[PDB]
Amino acid sequence: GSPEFLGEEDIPREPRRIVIHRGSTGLGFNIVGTEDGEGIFISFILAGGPADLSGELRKGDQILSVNGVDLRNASAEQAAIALKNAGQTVTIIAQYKPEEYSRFEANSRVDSSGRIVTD
Amino acid sequence: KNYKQTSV
Repeated sequence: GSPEFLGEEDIPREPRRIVIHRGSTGLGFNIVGTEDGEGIFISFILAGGPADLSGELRKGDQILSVNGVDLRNASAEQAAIALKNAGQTVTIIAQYKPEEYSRFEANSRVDSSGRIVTD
Repeated sequence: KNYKQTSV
């Protein structure tokens, strides 16, 4: 009864809508960017936090928008403000961009399935 | 580095 592993299946690269309900607590993830504004990316999702409990965001996602506010060209500081001030219901449009993300983290690369690997 | 990381 040979198993069927998720881990080979390609990670979808189209934009997705994620709605997180977090009341008045943190969203539970970290973003990375530059003050240049070349994309804002998720670097880390906290185990058990609202973003984790959504189950639909991952390290390497680019945050395209929050509550209709375009963040494709945001600074990290101003993106954080937007997220922290987004209210109890947070509607994120995200898009998986592991190649771009992998430039941030040491000894990281993307494998054949699109997964981020760190050596 | 240009780079900035923050928790939200």
